[PDB]
Amino acid sequence: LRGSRLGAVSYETDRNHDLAPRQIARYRTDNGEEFEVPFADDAEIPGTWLCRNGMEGTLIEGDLPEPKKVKPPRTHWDMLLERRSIEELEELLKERLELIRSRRRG
Amino acid sequence: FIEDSEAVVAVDAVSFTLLQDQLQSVLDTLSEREAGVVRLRFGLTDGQPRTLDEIGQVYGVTRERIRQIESKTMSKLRHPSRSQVLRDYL
Amino acid sequence: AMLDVNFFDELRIGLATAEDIRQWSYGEVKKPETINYRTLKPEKDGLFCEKIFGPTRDWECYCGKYKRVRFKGIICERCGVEVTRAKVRRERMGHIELAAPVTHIWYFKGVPSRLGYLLDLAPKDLEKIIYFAAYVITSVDEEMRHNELSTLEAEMAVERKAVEDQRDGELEARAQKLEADLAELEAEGAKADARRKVRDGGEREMRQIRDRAQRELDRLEDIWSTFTKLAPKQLIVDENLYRELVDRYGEYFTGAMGAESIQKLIENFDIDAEAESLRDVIRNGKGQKKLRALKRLKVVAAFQQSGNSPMGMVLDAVPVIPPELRPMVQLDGGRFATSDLNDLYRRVINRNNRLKRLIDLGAPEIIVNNEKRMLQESVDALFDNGRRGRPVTGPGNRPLKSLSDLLKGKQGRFRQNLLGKRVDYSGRSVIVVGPQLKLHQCGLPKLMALELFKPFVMKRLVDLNHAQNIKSAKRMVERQRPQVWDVLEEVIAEHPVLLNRAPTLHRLGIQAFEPMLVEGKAIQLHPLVCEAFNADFDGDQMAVHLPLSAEAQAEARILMLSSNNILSPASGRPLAMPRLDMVTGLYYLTTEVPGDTGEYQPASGDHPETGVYSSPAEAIMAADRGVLSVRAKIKVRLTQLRPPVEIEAELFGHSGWQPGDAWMAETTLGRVMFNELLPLGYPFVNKQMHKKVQAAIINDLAERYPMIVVAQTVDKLKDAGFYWATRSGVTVSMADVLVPPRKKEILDHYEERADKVEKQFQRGALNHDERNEALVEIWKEATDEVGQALREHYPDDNPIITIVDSGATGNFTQTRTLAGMKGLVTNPKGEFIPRPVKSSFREGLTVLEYFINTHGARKGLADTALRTADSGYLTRRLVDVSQDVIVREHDCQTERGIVVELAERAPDGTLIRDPYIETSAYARTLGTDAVDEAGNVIVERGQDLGDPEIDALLAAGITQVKVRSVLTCATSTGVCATCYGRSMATGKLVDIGEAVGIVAAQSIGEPGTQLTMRTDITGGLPRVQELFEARVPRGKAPIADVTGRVRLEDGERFYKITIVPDDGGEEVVYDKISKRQRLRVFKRVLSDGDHVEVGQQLMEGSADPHEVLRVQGPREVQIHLVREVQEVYRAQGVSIHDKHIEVIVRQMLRRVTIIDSGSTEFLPGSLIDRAEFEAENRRVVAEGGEPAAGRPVLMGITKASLATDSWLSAASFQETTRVLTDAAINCRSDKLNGLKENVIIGKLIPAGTGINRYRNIAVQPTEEARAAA
DNA sequence: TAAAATTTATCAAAAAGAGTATTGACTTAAAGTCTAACCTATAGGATACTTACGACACGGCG
DNA sequence: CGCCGTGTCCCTATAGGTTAGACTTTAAGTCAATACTCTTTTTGATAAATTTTA
Ligand SMILES: [Mg+2]
Ligand SMILES: [Zn+2]
Ligand SMILES: [Zn+2]
Repeated sequence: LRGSRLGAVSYETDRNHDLAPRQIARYRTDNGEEFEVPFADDAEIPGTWLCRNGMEGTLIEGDLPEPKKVKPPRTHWDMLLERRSIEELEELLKERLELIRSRRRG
Repeated sequence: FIEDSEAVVAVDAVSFTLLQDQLQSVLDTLSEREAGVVRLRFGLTDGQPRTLDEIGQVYGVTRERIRQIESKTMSKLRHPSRSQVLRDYL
Repeated sequence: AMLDVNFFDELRIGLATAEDIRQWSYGEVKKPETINYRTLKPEKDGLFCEKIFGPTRDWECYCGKYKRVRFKGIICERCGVEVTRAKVRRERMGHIELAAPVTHIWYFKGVPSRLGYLLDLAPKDLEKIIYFAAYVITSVDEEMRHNELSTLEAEMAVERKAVEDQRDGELEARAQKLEADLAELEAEGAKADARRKVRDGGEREMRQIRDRAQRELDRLEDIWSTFTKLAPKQLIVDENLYRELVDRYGEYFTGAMGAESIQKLIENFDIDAEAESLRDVIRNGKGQKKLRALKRLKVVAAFQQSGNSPMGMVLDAVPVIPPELRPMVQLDGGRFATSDLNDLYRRVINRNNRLKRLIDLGAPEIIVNNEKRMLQESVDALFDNGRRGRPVTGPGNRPLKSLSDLLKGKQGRFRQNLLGKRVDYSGRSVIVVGPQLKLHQCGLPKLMALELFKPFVMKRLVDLNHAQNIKSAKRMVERQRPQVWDVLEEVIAEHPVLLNRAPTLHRLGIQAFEPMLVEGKAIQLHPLVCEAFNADFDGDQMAVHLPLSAEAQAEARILMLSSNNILSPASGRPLAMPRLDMVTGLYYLTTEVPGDTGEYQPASGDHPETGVYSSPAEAIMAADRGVLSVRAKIKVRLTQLRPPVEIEAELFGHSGWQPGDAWMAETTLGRVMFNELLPLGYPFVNKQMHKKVQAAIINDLAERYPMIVVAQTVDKLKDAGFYWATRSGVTVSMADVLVPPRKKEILDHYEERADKVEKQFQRGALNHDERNEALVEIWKEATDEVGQALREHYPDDNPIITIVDSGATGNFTQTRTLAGMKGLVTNPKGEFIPRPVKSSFREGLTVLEYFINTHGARKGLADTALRTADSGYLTRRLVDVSQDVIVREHDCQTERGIVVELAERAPDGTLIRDPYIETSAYARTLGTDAVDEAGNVIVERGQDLGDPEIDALLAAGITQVKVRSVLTCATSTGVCATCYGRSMATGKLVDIGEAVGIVAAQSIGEPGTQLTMRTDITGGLPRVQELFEARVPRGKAPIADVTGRVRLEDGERFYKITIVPDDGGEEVVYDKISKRQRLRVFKRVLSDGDHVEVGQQLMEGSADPHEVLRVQGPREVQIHLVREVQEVYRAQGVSIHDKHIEVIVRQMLRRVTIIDSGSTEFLPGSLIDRAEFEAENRRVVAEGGEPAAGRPVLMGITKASLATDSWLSAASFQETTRVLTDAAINCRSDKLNGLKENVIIGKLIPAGTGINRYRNIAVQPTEEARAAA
């Protein structure tokens, strides 16, 4: 049988002289390791980047352009709070409170 | 038993190198303006295909003149003298 | 590395730390995604992500912004894929940051458990700790636990007293209920038992209730005893106890469960202190403790000396193999093809993701521990599938292919494609015989030389202006356009083509021929290389390769060209010798017929002699006319042939030079025509060219003349042989197969005896086996008699007997079976059928007789197949053992050496030549000199010792020469040259690059196959195998220990032999020697009171080389092994020179065993190389003197190979897992210096033209010719 | 033995397209963009069900 | 320290994202009229070396 990994091949000389000049950019990770990322000259350098370590790393250059935090994953508290009201959990809390403190005073 | 139908064909790569050489010589037969217009029009110098307006800008003429030089050069290369040499690669 | 060269000089294994892992990886895979389902492009942060692993398309990033070379080395700022070449996906790796630690499966479960020794725990115990089934205490203080104990035994007394308050509450309550039983039993009128059945019920209630109270009190006593005896670094079960212990004693200690706790254990493991304690134990301990310390001492110091900090066993961040090595090929049609490493990696990634999720949620300990267990299980599965449980399987219940199954067994790289490789510029075809080629030339079908040289012919017919460019040339060549052929001859001339056959049993399976374009489609092979290739023409096929580089074609033209490799590597006999048909031709050419046409008779008186001929030209003219037969005796007058030595010394004395001189000779015309083939310098022969005579002639002519003369002479002999084989009239017709007239009388005479034996059996005079034996012997006698009558019946010009007695082919037994009697035919089991067959194949057999013949022949065919299969194994082992015997120095300058028997003495007194001198004395270099009767020196030190000097020695009258050998060469790494003596292939001294170990292994294990068995001593190929394996002989027989007379006694149903010492004090007693054996016969049988040697063999049989080593030193065992193997090979009549067996035996006797450690580094029972042993003793005699006591050991070839230093070859041998893991544990460093480690990594092998004495030679035009230029 | 005649030299003129543009005009290729619309990722659903498919080496025993 | 056995090699509702589909711009392409001067071609139109004729 004849198969090939879906892809392509080029046949051109790998000229090592006449290329597009690069520009190495530093991206500090949360632990602080530095991972070089070569970029072209006329190229908008991003503030953040997924580094070689695999964790998000920000530019060594001072940018700090807002964390851009997302909404939290629905919690167990969220899934409980809808079906039940605060004051309604209040009476149950007092029942357990009196139970345990009756044990305490005993 | 799986032939990789993407591998270097050996003869294809060397043939492409020979084509590069022969085409370079033939284009060098063209005049300076002619060689420049062809190389830029087909991106033989950097891999970037320049178009008529860019070529007329870097030579400081109008794109109609560039297209005319283009047609003239193509017709000249169609001449069997410098054509039959490169026919086989196609 | 990332960038590689051919200067690789050290392959160093060693466990890898996760710190080294997250610095290998060029990214991190986190999603178990292979390729998008709809667009078929790799995913981001998946197992094929181009950002992590590099582009799938040459110089294109993912989103397509940068798509050309001019943008290289840069990273596109939006899709993040570094634009570069698309083979980095072969080499860039990933890693996986695990959420919890995990351990290996190789350094833990593989026997012996390296971790199990390391932390001092048994394997099964650890298999409960690293699969989350037992806690572990990591540290403890307990100082204040001493005082806290007192408080808690007080609280324990309080608790147990409350328990007893409950218990006497039970006593009191049931006592009241029991007096209620009294008051409702005695008061009432119930049955005396019934009224007390409630009594018994209450008392039983108190019995079981005090059982309750007692059992819980024992529980509390147990928990208290446990807290008092709480101690660290141990294995504990009953998680419930652990909970109660923690939540009441949360301070004072830390204890955890699983791979993180063991990480801490290794963290808190000090190899130093443990190692000192282990040294103390092995130094002062004894028995089992000392040995257990030894094995533990090994691995702990191994880690100490490697300084590798065993953390490599707890595998944190796990590295991901590059995508291309685990391809997702799409077979046309959309059917994708995984590699089964995709699936295992996906499993591990899924389980890690789910574990991370569960950890975030905070699932109960059950779920988190189960998922950690499943992570561990899947990591273990990926690094090896089938270990630590049943295999992880998939569709069709086929086990998967873990990384290990790619590097183990027979299908791993280390036992596969790193052995053999398909090669381009190659072809094969069926072969035919060409009796027109010269020895160097060969045929080559045109339709196979136009598709091997296609680049050469392409270039050439571009250079000659037949094509405008290369593409036109390719199309033209592919269409076989008329003028391609004319160029093809030009590109072929003087360009070798290696012609290999399979199996390549020995070194001459590959030879280089200059191709000669011939038509047809069958490779025309020269007929004189059929013996080397073992190539009949029943449809054999051969593979044509093609050397390319200047070095390769020079190699073929100089080293492997057929004309140069005439002689065999084993015994030096020629293999271009004219065989089969050519020998018959030359026989018929040189045989002499008395009473033939045109003889020389001196009869006179009436007419002259009519036998003289003035010249061989006149003789040929008279032969064309029907006067002279070619085989009549005549007197020619020769002027261009050298007379034999006697006639030269007669007619000319000293300096008869032939080209002008004339001399007469009474010979046949055939012999003159034959000696015209041989060169001028060679004397006249004048014999009858039996095959052995031609062997001797070519051997002499190759030992004294250059090689080109040998090749041309052999070619001439071939031509003459065929031309006169056609004329010999050797045909086969049934009128030409004559039966013996006296056969029926012989058969009746032996039939009467068979009848009588059968009658004596029928009357009960002898049992069933004895009559079979008698019939077997009678019919053997009948076979001998029929064969003898047949032999004396035939004439000499009978073609069948002419073919046989020529030595062309076939023994006499086949003639005996063609005409006469077939004889005895074997059982399927091996015995002889007592019938027996009494009809020749000319007379035609009857039905049953043919059936029995079928028994025999079918068993024979199956046995031959299996025997070939086994010969293969022996050759492989011998090559493994002797891969490192390569000639380094010109001269070791040693003086030791073996002695040679060399024509033992006759009883009457002469020098009868020892028959096996050509294998044991020739091609050797003397260390001493030959002097006799205080006379002059005869042969000086260091001479090749060929035939003329052996003749001189036997003429001067000596019998023993002390000659060098590869056994006592004093060079460090391999033999010197003068020890190896003459290279049997060249005829000159061996070179300084030869891989004589491989030549020896091939020459020993090549002539197997044709090695039969016999009718309980093993006597064939298995005997040789057990000799080289150094087994204890199947038929072990006793060997003496000291001289003196023998104490012989025949005990109860078997023997009793003892040796009387002459000073050996204690008598050595051999009691259990069976009655089935026989006593040794020599010179007479072993009689009582006979004086035995130090190592005389008691029983005729064979002895174990270990015992003869221990008794009679290394020399004796070397001689014993050489003699014993050559006894087998002489029995089959195969010529093998002893130096090959000596190379192998020298490889056997390298190491020594340590019985006393001295005080330096050497474990008792361990085996170490002799050179290292002596160097260590030289070092340690200083700095305080103590010797390590060493004893020589004899180990089999297999064991000898097992102790190779290089982990690479060691793993390539077998047991890959164990080799790699131990090499890793010890940070082994191979130096890439063998001829097997350097055939893997592709660099230049250190043998032949690879060593730096030859690979770095400088070639420059000489100043004189350069100036003339 | 010398002209009347049949073919190599030189321009005259036109031109002819090259050496060269321009300009305007028309075109389309694309392409940028707006809108439309159609997969695809994502989550959420209420009686009650509760454990599947021959040799080499170490440990026990004597 | 020897002897042995056995272990192991069905649906809805949200939301995003995707492409497809097509209109009003571009921006790049191709056509055609004139135009200007100029080396060279090309066919034309007169002079001079080789052959006919009396
Ligand atoms: Mg065959
Ligand atoms: Zn990109
Ligand atoms: Zn030596």
